[PDB]
Amino acid sequence: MKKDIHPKYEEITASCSCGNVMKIRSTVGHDLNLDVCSKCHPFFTGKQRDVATGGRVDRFNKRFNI
Amino acid sequence: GIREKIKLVSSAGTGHFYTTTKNKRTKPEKLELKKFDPVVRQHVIYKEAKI
Amino acid sequence: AKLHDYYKDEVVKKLMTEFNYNSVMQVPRVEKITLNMGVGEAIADKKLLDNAAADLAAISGQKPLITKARKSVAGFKIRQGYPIGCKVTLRGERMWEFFERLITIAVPRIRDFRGLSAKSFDGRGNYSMGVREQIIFPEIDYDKVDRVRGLDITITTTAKSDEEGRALLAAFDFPFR
Amino acid sequence: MLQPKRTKFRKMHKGRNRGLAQGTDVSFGSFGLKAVGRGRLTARQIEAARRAMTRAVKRQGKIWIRVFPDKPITEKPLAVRMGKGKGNVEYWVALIQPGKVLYEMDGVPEELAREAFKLAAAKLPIKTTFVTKTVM
Amino acid sequence: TRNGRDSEAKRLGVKRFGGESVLAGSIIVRQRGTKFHAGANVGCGRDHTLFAKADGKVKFEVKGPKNRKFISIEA
Amino acid sequence: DKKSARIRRATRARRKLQELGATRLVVHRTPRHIYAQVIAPNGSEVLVAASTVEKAIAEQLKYTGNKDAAAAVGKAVAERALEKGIKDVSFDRSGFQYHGRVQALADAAREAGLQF
RNA sequence: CGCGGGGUGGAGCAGCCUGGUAGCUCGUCGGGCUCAUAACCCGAAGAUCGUCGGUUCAAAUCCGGCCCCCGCAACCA
RNA sequence: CGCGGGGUGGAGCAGCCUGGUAGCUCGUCGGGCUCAUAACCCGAAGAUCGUCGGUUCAAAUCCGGCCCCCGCAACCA
RNA sequence: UAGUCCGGAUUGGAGUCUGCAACUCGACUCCAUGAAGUCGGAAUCGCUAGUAAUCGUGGAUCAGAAUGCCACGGUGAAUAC
RNA sequence: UGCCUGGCGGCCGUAGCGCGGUGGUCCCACCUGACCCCAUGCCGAACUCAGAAGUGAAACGCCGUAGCGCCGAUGGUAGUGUGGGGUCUCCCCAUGCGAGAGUAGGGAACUGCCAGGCAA
RNA sequence: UCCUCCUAAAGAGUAACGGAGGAGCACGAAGGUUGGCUAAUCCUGGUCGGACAUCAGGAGGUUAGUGCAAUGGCAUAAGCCAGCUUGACUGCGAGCGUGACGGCGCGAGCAGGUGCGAAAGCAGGUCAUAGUGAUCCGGUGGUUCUGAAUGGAAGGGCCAUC
RNA sequence: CGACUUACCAACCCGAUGCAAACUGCGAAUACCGGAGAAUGUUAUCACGGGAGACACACGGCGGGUGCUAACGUCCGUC
Ligand SMILES: [Mg+2]
Ligand SMILES: [Mg+2]
Ligand SMILES: [Mg+2]
Ligand SMILES: [Mg+2]
Ligand SMILES: [Mg+2]
Ligand SMILES: [Mg+2]
Ligand SMILES: [Mg+2]
Ligand SMILES: [Mg+2]
Ligand SMILES: [Mg+2]
Ligand SMILES: [Mg+2]
Ligand SMILES: [Mg+2]
Ligand SMILES: [Mg+2]
Ligand SMILES: [Mg+2]
Ligand SMILES: [Mg+2]
Ligand SMILES: [Mg+2]
Ligand SMILES: [Mg+2]
Ligand SMILES: [Mg+2]
Ligand SMILES: [Mg+2]
Ligand SMILES: [Mg+2]
Ligand SMILES: [Mg+2]
Ligand SMILES: [Mg+2]
Ligand SMILES: [Mg+2]
Ligand SMILES: [Mg+2]
Ligand SMILES: [Mg+2]
Ligand SMILES: [Mg+2]
Ligand SMILES: [Mg+2]
Ligand SMILES: [Mg+2]
Ligand SMILES: [Mg+2]
Ligand SMILES: [Mg+2]
Ligand SMILES: [Mg+2]
Ligand SMILES: [Mg+2]
Ligand SMILES: [Mg+2]
Ligand SMILES: [Mg+2]
Ligand SMILES: [Mg+2]
Ligand SMILES: [Mg+2]
Ligand SMILES: [Mg+2]
Ligand SMILES: [Mg+2]
Ligand SMILES: [Mg+2]
Ligand SMILES: [Mg+2]
Ligand SMILES: [Mg+2]
Ligand SMILES: [Mg+2]
Ligand SMILES: [Mg+2]
Ligand SMILES: [Mg+2]
Ligand SMILES: [Mg+2]
Ligand SMILES: [Mg+2]
Ligand SMILES: [Mg+2]
Ligand SMILES: [Mg+2]
Ligand SMILES: [Mg+2]
Ligand SMILES: [Mg+2]
Ligand SMILES: [Mg+2]
Ligand SMILES: [Mg+2]
Ligand SMILES: [Mg+2]
Ligand SMILES: [Mg+2]
Ligand SMILES: [Mg+2]
Ligand SMILES: [Mg+2]
Ligand SMILES: [Mg+2]
Ligand SMILES: [Mg+2]
Ligand SMILES: [Mg+2]
Ligand SMILES: [Mg+2]
Ligand SMILES: [Mg+2]
Ligand SMILES: [Mg+2]
Ligand SMILES: [Mg+2]
Ligand SMILES: [Mg+2]
Ligand SMILES: [Mg+2]
Ligand SMILES: [Mg+2]
Ligand SMILES: [Mg+2]
Ligand SMILES: [Mg+2]
Ligand SMILES: [Mg+2]
Ligand SMILES: [Mg+2]
Ligand SMILES: [Mg+2]
Ligand SMILES: [Mg+2]
Ligand SMILES: [Mg+2]
Ligand SMILES: [Mg+2]
Ligand SMILES: [Mg+2]
Ligand SMILES: [Mg+2]
Ligand SMILES: [Mg+2]
Ligand SMILES: [Mg+2]
Ligand SMILES: [Mg+2]
Ligand SMILES: [Mg+2]
Ligand SMILES: [Mg+2]
Ligand SMILES: [Mg+2]
Ligand SMILES: [Mg+2]
Ligand SMILES: [Mg+2]
Ligand SMILES: [Mg+2]
Ligand SMILES: [Mg+2]
Ligand SMILES: [Mg+2]
Ligand SMILES: [Mg+2]
Ligand SMILES: [Mg+2]
Ligand SMILES: [Mg+2]
Ligand SMILES: [Mg+2]
Ligand SMILES: [Mg+2]
Ligand SMILES: [Mg+2]
Ligand SMILES: [Mg+2]
Ligand SMILES: [Mg+2]
Ligand SMILES: [Mg+2]
Ligand SMILES: [Mg+2]
Ligand SMILES: [Mg+2]
Ligand SMILES: [Mg+2]
Ligand SMILES: [Mg+2]
Ligand SMILES: [Mg+2]
Ligand SMILES: [Mg+2]
Ligand SMILES: [Mg+2]
Ligand SMILES: [Mg+2]
Ligand SMILES: [Mg+2]
Ligand SMILES: [Mg+2]
Ligand SMILES: [Mg+2]
Ligand SMILES: [Mg+2]
Ligand SMILES: [Mg+2]
Ligand SMILES: [Mg+2]
Ligand SMILES: [Mg+2]
Ligand SMILES: [Mg+2]
Ligand SMILES: [Mg+2]
Ligand SMILES: [Mg+2]
Ligand SMILES: [Mg+2]
Ligand SMILES: [Mg+2]
Ligand SMILES: [Mg+2]
Ligand SMILES: [Mg+2]
Ligand SMILES: [Mg+2]
Ligand SMILES: [Mg+2]
Ligand SMILES: [Mg+2]
Ligand SMILES: [Mg+2]
Ligand SMILES: [Mg+2]
Ligand SMILES: [Mg+2]
Ligand SMILES: [Mg+2]
Ligand SMILES: [Mg+2]
Ligand SMILES: [Mg+2]
Ligand SMILES: [Mg+2]
Ligand SMILES: [Mg+2]
Ligand SMILES: [Mg+2]
Ligand SMILES: [Mg+2]
Ligand SMILES: [Mg+2]
Ligand SMILES: [Mg+2]
Ligand SMILES: [Mg+2]
Ligand SMILES: [Mg+2]
Ligand SMILES: [Mg+2]
Ligand SMILES: [Mg+2]
Ligand SMILES: [Mg+2]
Ligand SMILES: [Mg+2]
Ligand SMILES: [Mg+2]
Ligand SMILES: [Mg+2]
Ligand SMILES: [Mg+2]
Ligand SMILES: [Mg+2]
Ligand SMILES: [Mg+2]
Ligand SMILES: [Mg+2]
Ligand SMILES: [Mg+2]
Ligand SMILES: [Mg+2]
Ligand SMILES: [Mg+2]
Ligand SMILES: [Mg+2]
Ligand SMILES: [Mg+2]
Ligand SMILES: [Mg+2]
Ligand SMILES: [Mg+2]
Ligand SMILES: [Mg+2]
Ligand SMILES: [Mg+2]
Ligand SMILES: [Mg+2]
Ligand SMILES: [Mg+2]
Repeated sequence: MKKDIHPKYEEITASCSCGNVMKIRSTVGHDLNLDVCSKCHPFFTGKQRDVATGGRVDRFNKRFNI
Repeated sequence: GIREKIKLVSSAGTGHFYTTTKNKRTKPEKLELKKFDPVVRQHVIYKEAKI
Repeated sequence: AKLHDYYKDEVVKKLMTEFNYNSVMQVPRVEKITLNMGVGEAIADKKLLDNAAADLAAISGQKPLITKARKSVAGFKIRQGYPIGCKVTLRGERMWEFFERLITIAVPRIRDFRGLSAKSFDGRGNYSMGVREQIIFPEIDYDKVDRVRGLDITITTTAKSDEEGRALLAAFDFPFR
Repeated sequence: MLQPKRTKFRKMHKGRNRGLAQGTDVSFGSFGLKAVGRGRLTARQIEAARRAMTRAVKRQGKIWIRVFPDKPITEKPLAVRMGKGKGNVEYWVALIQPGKVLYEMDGVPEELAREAFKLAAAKLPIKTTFVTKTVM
Repeated sequence: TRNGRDSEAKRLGVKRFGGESVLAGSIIVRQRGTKFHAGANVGCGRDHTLFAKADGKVKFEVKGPKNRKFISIEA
Repeated sequence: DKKSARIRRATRARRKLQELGATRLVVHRTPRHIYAQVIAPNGSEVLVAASTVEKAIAEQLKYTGNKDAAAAVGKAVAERALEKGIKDVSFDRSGFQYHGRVQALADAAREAGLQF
């Protein structure tokens, strides 16, 4: 790479609230803080909970119950 | 029209000169080419000047 | 860095069993990632480009190229050799470093996320993503930017069928629909 | 009335209608009206000869027109002297050498074909003849 | 008439034909673009005018990948 | 394809140099090995030729494909060229940028005695 | 062809020959006015001198160019 | 037939012969004032520019054909 | 001093009482939602003291359904040359 | 002698496309790497340098096939020089030349010097 | 008046109030040279972003581009890109083309002096073809030239130029 | 906002099929430039001098523009 023209591409430590510590290299500064990662994000459960929302007949039965 | 003509005069030597056209509106600064003076018999800084 | 070593050891060996490749070189490998940012609105304000260039320069490691307009057109009011967008064609070592930083931390930070498009292939294994916000990457400070601007990522491979090229990306634990 | 939809040049040289024709064999239809004589057919004549055919054979059958004008003929107005420019394009003509198939017909009887081509042949300046599609 | 204009003619063509003995500097072909190209001992001026660079006989050849006409001279 | 882009990148030198009618020193570079040959002004027949593929030169060197090897070829060619009677030549870089190995070959060819 | 004068808020003008403080009239928005409209009156919003260069404590100001600026008599290839 | 000039919201005119975002005065439409209508005050909509075409990155504006309109010529014997 | 902890519209969901019955077409509640609006063009309305202004409150009709109507009382002005 | 590579030509489609192959000991390629030489209007992609773990995938070379492109007679036709002629806008005749298109067919180039490896 | 195409009958030339278009310039980088590069237009995928701005791959291969008409020409690229620059240089010029003439044009090599390249080399403007006017008269700078008795001068001349 | 039907018009492509002064992936005859060789020709050729006339052409045959493939029309090439 052309030295001088690019910004400073330094190493830094990512540490989310879940506990997954993870060193990476990027133009940020000193340290990092994250919410979610590839692990801990609800996509494997998200698609299970999102798709199984519908159900109109049982909702009627839950009111009447007879 | 528009493009006038100028007299490129030498610096070091006799008052020998060249002549070229020049657009004065687009290029308001002056030329400073390095052309050959045949009286002195050498390449010299030829400055722009008016007729 | 780590994903290149992971690819060399774990992924190739996984892809060898799928399509019974005769050689190790037959496996599709990721050639380059081309981050593109057609700012466009630089016609009105000239600095708005230089704002985008700094944001790409922050997002990627390297500095971007200011791409000129190829032809003049009346639809957008642009002419030959006018700076309309910005780009980065990062590859090699910093590419694998960015590719981890994209899929591992940035892609999860996408707003209203669900599952990335499986259909999105060119018919030659070359994938592309379209990020709406710049804020999804952790490089940008929150009180610095002042525009709903984004980029598009464009993963180039040495595949031949999108069918073949899907498995490569799928082997990195890439989120598909 | 047949005419080229846009051309390169408005006015064309007179030229010389010479040699034999090229569109000689009956290609599309079963029958055909071949030009025996030499000449040049106007855009009006072709339409007039087509109308005479199409009306004879009724709704049935299928007709082709192998010839097309694509040659503008200029004419100088009345009470005008010579020179002062090439004249204005009045009508469009197709140059017809001997042997050229003009019209072709299909899906009709041989008895009723010839009578339909007589009615067209009457409209045209050039002397014509009937020709059948021979297999090779 | 709307038109009625023309330029003066330029006298372009092969001045010295194949086999003809030509002197060093003799113009062989005046033309616009390089229809003919410069071969052995033949030049090509700013006007694309092919001229003899040596005293000899003019030779027309048809060689090359794109099958172009070349003009050579052999003493 | 790369080769074809290198051929057309070279062609202007070759076609200009064959017109003049000069003895050209062609230098084909390769990741492994470097070649060099002095070709007659007609272009067909070769007068002198040497490379790192030749065992005579390969047996001496550490690795066949570097600046120190290119000098060993560049010396070897120019050493033969003077024995044959060649001296005034041209250098056809052959679509390779004049910088590293080819420069080391050229400078060695100059330092050996071959005049260009 | 010239020698001369002339050059500012949007614009017309001065002020420019005796360097230290760019005014002035129409385009400007809010008032007061009146059951109201016109007027009339009051205050606000805009150029550091067309523009670039030397010196000297201070330069629209002294001096040189430009874009250029109009005036002229002379210009009879 | 010949050479000038035209054709732009519903009306009459600018913008058109120097291609980049179409004004003016009326009328129409909405609301005011009035007992009501007019006048008057206050907003608003309304023209892809005769048409078929070319030139251009882009045409009301450039160029060509066709379709109307208006002026001038249409002469000597 | 922000379209704001201003406004509280609008929508989705979950309800509540009445009432044979609440979708056309009720009222209220909870939850999330958070529109226009930053004092209003020409105009123009009411008001001369417990009056204007502002904050509650009641009743009549009424199974349910007021921001209307009819009453009630709090703090409480300016100005009338 | 031969069989395989590379380099540089000659010759420019009978020589080029596609498809089907098969080759890695050298040769070639990608491949490895990025202080150094050098490189990017960003990027060791390119160009460049230092290498030897891998493969023959891609690219390249070689063999096979007419699906195309390409070459192409003989005969005829058109045209046309010269002297005639006619029913003269167009033809015709003697004699000389003689296409283009198509047709039978051909058809996966043929070689030159030079270098290297292997069977000799 | 000048350029391009056809008319123009396969060298050149060739008319008409015959058929169609252009020019009265532009550029200190749009010249030089060295080193690179390859296009149009579609297809599919991709944030805002849509037919089309920017990106990726695939398709086609010069339909592109060439400062301006038209013609001929260009991948060795004359195309588009960068790095230094000033050869858009003075004196010439073997030998040709084209003109009735005036004139116009092409030009290897030599002397002198540069530029670019590592060097072969290339460079006496621009891919070529229009962008232009003779003489007289007068102006401006230069000058081993002339100078009406002699010394100067004016005024002429020669060179550059308006 | 979810989407079906269709008396249908028809590119780029394909396989036929014409046309073209200003179209050409081809291509003659003659003419034309140069070379060599006979034969024949009153040097017929080229140069430089002294003289000039002429620069309104006409028709006919082949190639054309223009006109109506009209004109004893008009305007060019070649005899
Ligand atoms: Mg049509
Ligand atoms: Mg003809
Ligand atoms: Mg034909
Ligand atoms: Mg045919
Ligand atoms: Mg006329
Ligand atoms: Mg011409
Ligand atoms: Mg002519
Ligand atoms: Mg001779
Ligand atoms: Mg030259
Ligand atoms: Mg004068
Ligand atoms: Mg009107
Ligand atoms: Mg406008
Ligand atoms: Mg009005
Ligand atoms: Mg409006
Ligand atoms: Mg409308
Ligand atoms: Mg333009
Ligand atoms: Mg223009
Ligand atoms: Mg417009
Ligand atoms: Mg305008
Ligand atoms: Mg908000
Ligand atoms: Mg608001
Ligand atoms: Mg609410
Ligand atoms: Mg809120
Ligand atoms: Mg507020
Ligand atoms: Mg209020
Ligand atoms: Mg209030
Ligand atoms: Mg009031
Ligand atoms: Mg009131
Ligand atoms: Mg009272
Ligand atoms: Mg309240
Ligand atoms: Mg309350
Ligand atoms: Mg109440
Ligand atoms: Mg009650
Ligand atoms: Mg109430
Ligand atoms: Mg209330
Ligand atoms: Mg291909
Ligand atoms: Mg191939
Ligand atoms: Mg093996
Ligand atoms: Mg590499
Ligand atoms: Mg191995
Ligand atoms: Mg190996
Ligand atoms: Mg392979
Ligand atoms: Mg092969
Ligand atoms: Mg066969
Ligand atoms: Mg052949
Ligand atoms: Mg053929
Ligand atoms: Mg051939
Ligand atoms: Mg033959
Ligand atoms: Mg035979
Ligand atoms: Mg034959
Ligand atoms: Mg004949
Ligand atoms: Mg005859
Ligand atoms: Mg006879
Ligand atoms: Mg033959
Ligand atoms: Mg043949
Ligand atoms: Mg054939
Ligand atoms: Mg055919
Ligand atoms: Mg066949
Ligand atoms: Mg056979
Ligand atoms: Mg067979
Ligand atoms: Mg083949
Ligand atoms: Mg093959
Ligand atoms: Mg073979
Ligand atoms: Mg065979
Ligand atoms: Mg062959
Ligand atoms: Mg072979
Ligand atoms: Mg003339
Ligand atoms: Mg022609
Ligand atoms: Mg001609
Ligand atoms: Mg000719
Ligand atoms: Mg001829
Ligand atoms: Mg002549
Ligand atoms: Mg003549
Ligand atoms: Mg003429
Ligand atoms: Mg003109
Ligand atoms: Mg410079
Ligand atoms: Mg440049
Ligand atoms: Mg240049
Ligand atoms: Mg260099
Ligand atoms: Mg170059
Ligand atoms: Mg083109
Ligand atoms: Mg062209
Ligand atoms: Mg450039
Ligand atoms: Mg540059
Ligand atoms: Mg330097
Ligand atoms: Mg000199
Ligand atoms: Mg000379
Ligand atoms: Mg001599
Ligand atoms: Mg001479
Ligand atoms: Mg002459
Ligand atoms: Mg002369
Ligand atoms: Mg000239
Ligand atoms: Mg010239
Ligand atoms: Mg030279
Ligand atoms: Mg010489
Ligand atoms: Mg020298
Ligand atoms: Mg010196
Ligand atoms: Mg020197
Ligand atoms: Mg020097
Ligand atoms: Mg040097
Ligand atoms: Mg060196
Ligand atoms: Mg040196
Ligand atoms: Mg040199
Ligand atoms: Mg020269
Ligand atoms: Mg040049
Ligand atoms: Mg140029
Ligand atoms: Mg150039
Ligand atoms: Mg010029
Ligand atoms: Mg001119
Ligand atoms: Mg005079
Ligand atoms: Mg005179
Ligand atoms: Mg004087
Ligand atoms: Mg002097
Ligand atoms: Mg003097
Ligand atoms: Mg002298
Ligand atoms: Mg003197
Ligand atoms: Mg004297
Ligand atoms: Mg005296
Ligand atoms: Mg005296
Ligand atoms: Mg005296
Ligand atoms: Mg005297
Ligand atoms: Mg004097
Ligand atoms: Mg004088
Ligand atoms: Mg001189
Ligand atoms: Mg002198
Ligand atoms: Mg077709
Ligand atoms: Mg076909
Ligand atoms: Mg055919
Ligand atoms: Mg033709
Ligand atoms: Mg042509
Ligand atoms: Mg052609
Ligand atoms: Mg042929
Ligand atoms: Mg052929
Ligand atoms: Mg040919
Ligand atoms: Mg022949
Ligand atoms: Mg021939
Ligand atoms: Mg001869
Ligand atoms: Mg002869
Ligand atoms: Mg002879
Ligand atoms: Mg003899
Ligand atoms: Mg004799
Ligand atoms: Mg004799
Ligand atoms: Mg005489
Ligand atoms: Mg005479
Ligand atoms: Mg005459
Ligand atoms: Mg006469
Ligand atoms: Mg006369
Ligand atoms: Mg006459
Ligand atoms: Mg005559
Ligand atoms: Mg005749
Ligand atoms: Mg004839
Ligand atoms: Mg003939
Ligand atoms: Mg006649
Ligand atoms: Mg008679
Ligand atoms: Mg006559």
